[PDB]
Amino acid sequence: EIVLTQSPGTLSLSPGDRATLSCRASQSVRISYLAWYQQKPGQAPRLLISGSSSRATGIPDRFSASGSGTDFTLTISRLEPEDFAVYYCQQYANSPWTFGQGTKVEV
Amino acid sequence: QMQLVQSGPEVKKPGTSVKVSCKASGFTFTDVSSLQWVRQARGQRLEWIGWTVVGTGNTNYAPRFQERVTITTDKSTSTAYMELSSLRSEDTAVYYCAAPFCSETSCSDGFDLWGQGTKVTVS
Amino acid sequence: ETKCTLKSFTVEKGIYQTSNFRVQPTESIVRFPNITNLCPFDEVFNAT
Repeated sequence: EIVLTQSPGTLSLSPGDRATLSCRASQSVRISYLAWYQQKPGQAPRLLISGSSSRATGIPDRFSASGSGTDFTLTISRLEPEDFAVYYCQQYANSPWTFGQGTKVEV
Repeated sequence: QMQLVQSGPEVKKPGTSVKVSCKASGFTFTDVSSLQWVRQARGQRLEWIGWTVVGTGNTNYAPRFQERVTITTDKSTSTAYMELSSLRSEDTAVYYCAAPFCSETSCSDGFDLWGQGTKVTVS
Repeated sequence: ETKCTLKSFTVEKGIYQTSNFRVQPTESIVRFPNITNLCPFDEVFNAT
C-alpha cells in the first residue's frame, strides 16, 4: 500500500550513457522486498531486479540495484537502444500492494 | 520450456459474469507455488488485484475488489479461475498472471514468469 | 582384526586372511532424460 513515486519523470540521454533512477515511498520501510519491472507496449512486463540485491534469470550486468534506506535506486551502465521503456517499482512487505506510476526514458 | 499460456481477448456485455484462466507448460501449481494477478488499462498504471496460495488455500484481495471478484486454484489441473461479476467499461483491460519458479520450496522473491494477458472489453 | 576374525583372544604365528579392501562411493548422480510433457493420462480416463 506504499505510494511509490518514481523520479525523474522523463529522460532523454545519448545511447551508451550511464543513467540512474529512484523511487520513493511513505509507508512501512522495507529494503529486500522491492522489485523493478519493465513493460514494452503490447507485451507483458519483464522483471529486472528482485529484492534490490539479486538479479533474475538472464538479466544483464547493466542493471544494478542500490540504496540502503527507504529510497530504492537502480542504475544502468549503458543505454542500448532497446532499453527505452517504462520502469515500475513494487514492494511486497505491505498490505494490498500498489504499483508505481512509471518512469519513461526517451531517445 | 517454463512458460505461461493464457486465453484470448474477449468481448462481453454488461450485467454478465466472466471467468478467466491461465495455464502453464511444464509448470504446476503444486504446494508452495503461488501467483498474483495484475491488470493494465490503456496507458494507465498497473493495479494489483489478488494472489492465492495453492497449498494452504489462503487468499488476499484488494479492498476495492472485495465484492465482485473471486480467485480459486486447482492443484490437480494446476489451474486458476477468476470469476468477475458485472464488468463495466472501466474493467476493460489486459490481465496477466505471474508466478515464480518455485519447486521443492526453492524460489526467489521475484515473479519471473509472465503471461501474455487477456484483453477483456465489456460494452 | 584378526583376533575378531579367528574368534579367539590369542593368535599364533603365521599369515591370516581378513576382511576385504574396498573403496566407498563419494556421491550420487542421476541422468534420466529431459522432456516434462505431462503424458495425457487424463484424456483416456475422463473421455465421455
